[PDB]
Amino acid sequence: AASTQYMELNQRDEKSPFRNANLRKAISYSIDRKALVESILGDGSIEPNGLVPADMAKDPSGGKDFAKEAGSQIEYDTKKAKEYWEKAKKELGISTLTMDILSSDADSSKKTVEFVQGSIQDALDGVKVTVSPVPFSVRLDRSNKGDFDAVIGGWSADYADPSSFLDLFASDNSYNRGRYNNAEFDKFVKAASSADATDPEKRWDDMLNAEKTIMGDMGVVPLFQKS
Ligand code: NA
Repeated sequence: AASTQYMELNQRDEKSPFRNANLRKAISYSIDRKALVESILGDGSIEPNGLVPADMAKDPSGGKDFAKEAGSQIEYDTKKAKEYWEKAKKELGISTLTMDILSSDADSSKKTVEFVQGSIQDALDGVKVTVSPVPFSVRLDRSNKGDFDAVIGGWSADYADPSSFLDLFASDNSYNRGRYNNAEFDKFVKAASSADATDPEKRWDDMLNAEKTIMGDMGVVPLFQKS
């Protein structure tokens, strides 16, 4: 029953600013997840280790948690947010960014999106962020068709397997709304999900590598876990 709430970034277009890993990292660095969960939400949500929830899956040989083994590459640091945005500006050849965050119009979702919008906008000089809270069928439709810059959503695990989360971000998965496309991520996540993944220790290592890959280039921006 563990869930991760995350923000997908639209990477569909070759020239999308969100295809720049330093921008995706600058966005993640600008959000104080501790404040979000403790002051804004206060509803049992916790800081996200990464994409796959903590305290959900155990190593197939010993008793080790997937999230602990993977480690965390999620940090809050606005000095780093600024530095990474400077790098992104140079790489992308841009001076400015205006981005919309599509979200649920649910009460907690509105408070989350407001906090995320303020955090990014405030930290990054030259970035303006708007928000579009909408009902479920609209969010779903726009997410599929790529009518968004960022979109907040999440995933809940029917069974406690890390691939339930990781499979979503394969380049060819329909749940990959931002069309994240990392060849190594695909390599790892498919190697795990294959019918020819009959060695559980290799499968575990493939899934760990998938988590570390998507967190390493911040292909999606996890916001919190609610387990
Ligand atoms: Na700004």
